[PDB]
Amino acid sequence: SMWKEKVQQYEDQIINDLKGLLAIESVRDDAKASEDAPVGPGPRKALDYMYEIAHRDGFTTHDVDHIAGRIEAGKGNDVLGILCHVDVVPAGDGWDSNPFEPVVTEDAIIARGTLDDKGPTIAAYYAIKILEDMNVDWKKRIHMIIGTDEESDWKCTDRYFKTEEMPTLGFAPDAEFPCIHGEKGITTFDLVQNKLQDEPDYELITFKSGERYNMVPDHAEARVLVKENMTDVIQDFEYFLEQNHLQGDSTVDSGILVLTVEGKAVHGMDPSIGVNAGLYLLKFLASLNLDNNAQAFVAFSNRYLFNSDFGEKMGMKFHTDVMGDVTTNIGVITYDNENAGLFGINLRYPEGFEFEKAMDRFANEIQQYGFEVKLGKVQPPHYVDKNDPFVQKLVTAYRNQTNDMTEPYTIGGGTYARNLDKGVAFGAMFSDSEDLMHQKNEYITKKQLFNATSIYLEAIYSLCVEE
Ligand SMILES: [Mn+2]
Ligand SMILES: [Mn+2]
Repeated sequence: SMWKEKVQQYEDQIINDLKGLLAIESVRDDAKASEDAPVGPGPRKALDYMYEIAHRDGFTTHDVDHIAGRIEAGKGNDVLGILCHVDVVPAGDGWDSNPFEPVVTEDAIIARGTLDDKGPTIAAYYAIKILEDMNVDWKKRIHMIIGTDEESDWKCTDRYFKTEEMPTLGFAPDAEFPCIHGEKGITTFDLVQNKLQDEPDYELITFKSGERYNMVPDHAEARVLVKENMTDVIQDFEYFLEQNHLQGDSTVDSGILVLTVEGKAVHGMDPSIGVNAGLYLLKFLASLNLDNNAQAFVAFSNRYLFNSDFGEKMGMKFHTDVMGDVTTNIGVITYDNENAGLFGINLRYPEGFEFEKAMDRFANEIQQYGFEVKLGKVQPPHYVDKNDPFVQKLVTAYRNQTNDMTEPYTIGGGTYARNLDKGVAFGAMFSDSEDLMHQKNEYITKKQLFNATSIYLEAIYSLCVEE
């Protein structure tokens, strides 16, 4: 097609710009937070990188407290917004490359953020640039909005939308294709414990596993104080690993037993296709004679969290043909002698699920075990009529170059789209490709990247040039 050929003509520029942006470790770090770096050095630097190539290419930019900003492209009354985030999730062990040193092979590019969300953003970016290079007659302005905190708390767009212009129409290239006109409600809360003797066979000293609500933990570590004979615990733990097909290991160190479990990290919108390292370790600890609190902590996990991806053990198993299942992820698990423990849960649900009702019932159920709920942000399900001219306008672009007649459907990602009333999430991913978002060895294919660019090219054209 006219568009695919055009794009190929930029294949090398796109790869270079992407590389640059992949090379920036824009993972949030609150220990370096500053007014200059609200969420740390990384995200800040990634934002400015977008300002650079922008400037390089002649586009005007506008920043907002170094937490988010826009790029201006078009000319006219209306403004098509395109919401990209440039922050990224941390990367764990087991990588076959440096997560933040992009590798580029014949077929793909390897690096954290290739798939979500650096790959798309830029693909989006070159759509504008290409048009502009064509000296087109813009009939609408284009605001590429870049956020730096979307993967965590929404500090980026929350601020951006207090003072800045709200686009008249917009999409986020940061879920799936071929359109995503709806998204489950996203939520996060904590299950916190309470304190409460006689020198048990084992005392749990600490437990850490998992860092982000929106990721399945692939690492878990427990520090255990053994009382008398511990060769049993080792042999047992090593059998536990084998039986469950896990990686991990054990070291006694300063007279203390360090139990470690590797798992498989996966996006939190779906934990069932991953292996929660934290939950398994706790499943294992359940077989020991432990101090009362550790025992209560472990029991809780096994009663409510373990092997319960769809909130089943929480009396929250619920489903809809339209927006799907309720999913519950345990992204954060911590415990210590003084304060522990804590379960951080990422629960998502379809329109119709009564969160508060559910959440409030569970809160009373849980009292007796000495636990309590601590709600975090709660953002409601987001729906845009598949048929809205906007959506059909984007889909047409997908269908013309893909010919996949599939209907726009509704995932549970948690994109930027719901920032706009008719906000939608438009692509990135082809049914064609491996969804390694939030996983190790994350990569994007040249094919996808380029074919995405091309579709973004025709769509943004159809939509801002052609009247
Ligand atoms: Mn994303
Ligand atoms: Mn993400």
